[PDB]
Amino acid sequence: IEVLAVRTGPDSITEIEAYLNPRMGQPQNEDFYGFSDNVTVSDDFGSDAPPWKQFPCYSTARISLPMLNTILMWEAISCRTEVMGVNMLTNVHSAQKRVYENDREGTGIGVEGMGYHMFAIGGEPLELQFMVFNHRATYPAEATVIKNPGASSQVFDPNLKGTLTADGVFPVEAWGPDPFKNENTRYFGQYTGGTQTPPVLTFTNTQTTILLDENGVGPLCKGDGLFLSCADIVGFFTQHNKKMSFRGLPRYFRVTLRKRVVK
Amino acid sequence: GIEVLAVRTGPDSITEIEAYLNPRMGQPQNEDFYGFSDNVTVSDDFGSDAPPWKQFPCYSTARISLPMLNSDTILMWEAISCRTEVMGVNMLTNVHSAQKRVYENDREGTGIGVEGMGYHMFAIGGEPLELQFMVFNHRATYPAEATVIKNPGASSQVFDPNLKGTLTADGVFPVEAWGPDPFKNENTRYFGQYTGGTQTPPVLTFTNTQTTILLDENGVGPLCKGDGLFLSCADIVGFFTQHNKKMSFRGLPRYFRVTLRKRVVK
Amino acid sequence: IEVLAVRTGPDSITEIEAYLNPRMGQPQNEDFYGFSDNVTVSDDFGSDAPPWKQFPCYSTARISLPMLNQDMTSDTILMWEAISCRTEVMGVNMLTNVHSAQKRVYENDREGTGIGVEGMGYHMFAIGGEPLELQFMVFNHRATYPAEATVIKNPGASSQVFDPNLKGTLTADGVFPVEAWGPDPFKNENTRYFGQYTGGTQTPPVLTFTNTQTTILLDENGVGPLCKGDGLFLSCADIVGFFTQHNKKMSFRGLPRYFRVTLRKRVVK
Amino acid sequence: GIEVLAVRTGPDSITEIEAYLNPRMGQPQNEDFYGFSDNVTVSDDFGSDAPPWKQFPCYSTARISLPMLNQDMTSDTILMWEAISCRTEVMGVNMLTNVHSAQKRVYENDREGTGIGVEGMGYHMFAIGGEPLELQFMVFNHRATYPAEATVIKNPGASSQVFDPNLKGTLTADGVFPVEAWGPDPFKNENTRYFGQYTGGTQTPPVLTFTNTQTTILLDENGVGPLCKGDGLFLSCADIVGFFTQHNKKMSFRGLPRYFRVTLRKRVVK
Amino acid sequence: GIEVLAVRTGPDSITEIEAYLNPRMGQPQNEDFYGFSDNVTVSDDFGSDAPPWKQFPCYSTARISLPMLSDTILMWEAISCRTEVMGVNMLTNVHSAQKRVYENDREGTGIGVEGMGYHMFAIGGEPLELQFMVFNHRATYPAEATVIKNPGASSQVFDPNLKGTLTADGVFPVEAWGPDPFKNENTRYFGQYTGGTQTPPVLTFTNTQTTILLDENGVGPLCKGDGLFLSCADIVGFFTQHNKKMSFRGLPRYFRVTLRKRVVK
Repeated sequence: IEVLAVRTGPDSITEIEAYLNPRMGQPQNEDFYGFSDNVTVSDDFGSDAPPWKQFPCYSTARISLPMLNTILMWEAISCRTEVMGVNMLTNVHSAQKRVYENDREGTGIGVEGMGYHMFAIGGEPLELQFMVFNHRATYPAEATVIKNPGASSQVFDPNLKGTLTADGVFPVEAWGPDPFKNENTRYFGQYTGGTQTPPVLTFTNTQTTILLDENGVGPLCKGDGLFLSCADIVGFFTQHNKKMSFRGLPRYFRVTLRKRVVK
Repeated sequence: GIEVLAVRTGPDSITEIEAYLNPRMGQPQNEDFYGFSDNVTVSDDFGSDAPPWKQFPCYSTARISLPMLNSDTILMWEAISCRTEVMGVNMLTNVHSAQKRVYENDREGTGIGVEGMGYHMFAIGGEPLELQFMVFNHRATYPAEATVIKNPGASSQVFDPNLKGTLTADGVFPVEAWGPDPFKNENTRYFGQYTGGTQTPPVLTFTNTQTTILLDENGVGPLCKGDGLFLSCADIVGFFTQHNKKMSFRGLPRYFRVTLRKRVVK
Repeated sequence: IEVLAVRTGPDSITEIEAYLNPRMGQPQNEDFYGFSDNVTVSDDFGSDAPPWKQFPCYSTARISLPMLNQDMTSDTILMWEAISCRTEVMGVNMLTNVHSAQKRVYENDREGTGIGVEGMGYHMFAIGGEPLELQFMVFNHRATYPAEATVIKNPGASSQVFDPNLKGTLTADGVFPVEAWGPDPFKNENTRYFGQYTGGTQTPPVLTFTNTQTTILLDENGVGPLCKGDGLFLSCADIVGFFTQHNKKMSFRGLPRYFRVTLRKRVVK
Repeated sequence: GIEVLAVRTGPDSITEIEAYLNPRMGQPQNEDFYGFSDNVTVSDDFGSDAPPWKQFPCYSTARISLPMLNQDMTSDTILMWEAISCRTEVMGVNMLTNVHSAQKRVYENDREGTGIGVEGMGYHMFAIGGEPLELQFMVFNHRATYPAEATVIKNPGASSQVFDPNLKGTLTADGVFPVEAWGPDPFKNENTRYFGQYTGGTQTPPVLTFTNTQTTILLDENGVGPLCKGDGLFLSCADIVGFFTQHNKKMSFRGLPRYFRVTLRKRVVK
Repeated sequence: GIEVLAVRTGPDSITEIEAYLNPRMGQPQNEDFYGFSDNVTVSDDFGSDAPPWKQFPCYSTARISLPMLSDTILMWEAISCRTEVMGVNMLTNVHSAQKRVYENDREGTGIGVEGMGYHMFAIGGEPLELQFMVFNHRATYPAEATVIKNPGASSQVFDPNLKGTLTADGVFPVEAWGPDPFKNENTRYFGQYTGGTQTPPVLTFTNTQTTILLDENGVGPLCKGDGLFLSCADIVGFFTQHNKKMSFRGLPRYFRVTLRKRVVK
């Protein structure tokens, strides 16, 4: 896109607020919303078939911007974003394996293990690279993936591309952001592994991310659409009988946009 | 929000207040375990989960009265900067008071001390902290003494836009049930750190040399409605483990130093 | 103190160097200097009486600065003002010792290195023109501290959190328990303090040392600590961790602290 | 050393290249365990130590051909591609959220819990230069007999367990210089920038970040980037994420591919 | 000390040296365990504590001869440096004869090097000035080591009498000697320590990091007798055999110093 001047005047700036609820695998408006189902493990790579509801998927939404029509596009210049409900992890009473399980004593162990925190702000869908731990994993039909993807899918294969077009069906473990594309998206990711890792979460309303590139240009919203994506896996919930499910948290978006003149 | 005009300069245009918030870990004031929760019990499942009063921490808050003031134009107090410290970090050097020993089998070694989660949040606002209700388990039956949303529904396990409140009382809002609402709180600044686990090493810092600016992007700080400065916090430091392995929350008090100035407004 | 003009030039700046040895509890000029006695633990909060030598105390010293004033009746006087400092934990090298009478990594097999010094880190220093102002605060109020220690007696349940009546000044070396006193943020206008706690009984000590790092001691107005009666007050506590013997007994280990303070002459009322 | 003169400015004075290096963790490409090493085996003593090919990881490298700039290579001065900045990301971090693919479970005794996922050492290094990455030979155990497929210094002295000034190399091929045997040589590499992090442990959880907003400047203290000789940009990296642990407790290295974006400008020289 | 006047800015006014220090973990040069200590034994008590020679590491040091050089003399002033720990790559070895993760099932990778980091380096115009300090003042150090004999109880903390200078390579025990902060006016020094026996080692390497050696008066270490003085200790962690015997492993350090001609006195 050929980028001309920032068009100033009244109603040249707009703010949107939005939230993505996590898609950890268990369904909406049932007792385990925000959790996955209990994780099963295969005996080998050949027979690996992870059941639906046992693994997280990316959350995404298209935010409709004020109607506009050289033309004007909305340009996203800055954002605030927050993981919400971090306060809930101070819960060590709700059906958790205890610190001293043998002695039937102590607090629950809380949420612990893997953390995966990622968000993207763009003017088109987030662009994805298929990459999996085990290529022979058979994903369920509810999921969007590349079927029979081959051994090369265990690392970077330039043919195995996609775009984040549906909320709660692109498995986190089978798709990542594509650094060969996403010129019109900003993406940010942090992974900390383990199964006994303590989660580390910060929250403040005073931190701003600038979305402008090296040329001072932000994501440009094609079709007057602003695209938000995340995954916010906090760790595992561990029950008394040692069963383990993913726990995730919702994510808050504030985005500021100004009118940009473009060819 | 409020239409903000010029900063008023002149004699006694600046004020400084100091305050503290004692923690509300669960056990009463004036009794032997003030600073602690009662011993934490754990339900078998989500469906019969009733955390009794005193076994969980609540938020601390206080309204500080500012000097009285007063047209198309009134003055308000504008919080421009602050200092805050967790106080009593020093007491965690205690490894002799009735603790699980690091070699309990052998009855030897120091106490294990306070270990486990840290939840450290504070808020400085010109009105009560606006809260988002969110719980690990929506079927948790909270006790009569706590302020919660009743029958929250399954969507309270994540974000649900209907489930709001305001931190209007000390020692009664369960930390596990309420968080700062990022869709509101334009007139409050809040800051928060969580580190999880149960045997996690606690890490506290303290110094009288650190200032946090409260001014937003347009250099407007929180403006104190009705001449009130609203201070909120929670300062879970970790868990205390008795000899017989029962575990309780331990908290510490927070100090606040807030510098305010007169601002002209509609 | 009405603060006026700084003095400039070559004669206007002085450096003092000092050290504080740790007060971990075992007496100086004995085999266990640097250490506490082996820690014992109470059965409950009520019968808690931590014996002398089994817990650390603050280190403190008043340094006497050049007396600047020939006459102290004049309308103004020179005061020393601390503008910058360097501080190092000394003896970090010693913690590479994994041979000296330490529970071994595989003690069941009587094999492997000593586990070395692990556990609680507590490192704070204060530089001020007057004693460090303290807030009394204890884990358990019913702990009866030994006669050798300076504490608030029968402090009450409120002393387990913030009580505004329970105040103090660090007025002596090796007697104010770390576990009962911390710096009071409601005071210390004339003092700068910094601390960090890292707990957890298996936690590895993390220590850095360099002669290249300065800490500026000027406040928001450009004013350093003003040394009242020509006194520079240095305070610290450096609990490195715990020494674990073969019989699983455990004592605090401390390290000494180096201080370099740069002072200039400040005119005052 | 090259005698460097003025920088060219304006639209045509800039070029950008995107590239990737896939890991060389030991197992062959186009087979079921590409991205992994073979199950690791451990020797009884230093003397008999002989790591089977596929069981240890090797460096990745590629030469990027840049547009040829000079019509007459006999000129007083000529143009050179000068690398001024890069972005690099580890790709496929996402896949580490897999705890169902045949991993030792956290409660193995009870056939319960998730997998333990990838755990343990991280070795993350990247290098960018106008000529191949220059290497120092240094090994844990000098008596290690490396297989024919690998490039090593043979019968290295006991001196090769520390710094020996004679034991030099160049990263001249992909997937054959073993990470455990070669490292960047700080006595050389004037024309390359390299960056590396080692995090040990066997239960150490991996910590990776990914963003398209992070730029590394490659200019030196005099404002000079790597100058690309024969119009070649050399990219080198190792990205050992940690170990995969099967049910039967056998462990292999898991690797991830690296993305490179390099911004270059025209520099006058000679 | 030295009264320093101006910087002679001319041609061949700036020089550069590169050097390495190999580590002195205890095992001799030109034998199979170069880079390691011998297997560490532990005393039963403080009063019967004698670390056998080779079981503990010593400081590395060397003097670099600089190009050779009245009411004012010229001196070499060190202005900037680079240092890297080398051979971090070797720590990806988990196959060389070490305790396995699952020793009871004879399975898994070697546990690799774990435990304590002690990384320091000093750059100066004279030998590094040392403070004696020991965990146990009653430890009996072998004849090969340079220590203060019968140091007394105050050597367990700071005693202003217990001074030394790092005058030799591989004989000053790390656990006995530290950089003296009451001296080293003409030396810059830098240390980090992480303790423990199972600690995950953390090492970074790059050739893009410069340290500025100048003081608050923009004066660098001045090289007396045209000698540049390098010192370090680089303990990475502990190597564990199948039989649970442990030894220190160290790594060599790279130095690059830029010096300029200073007029003095």
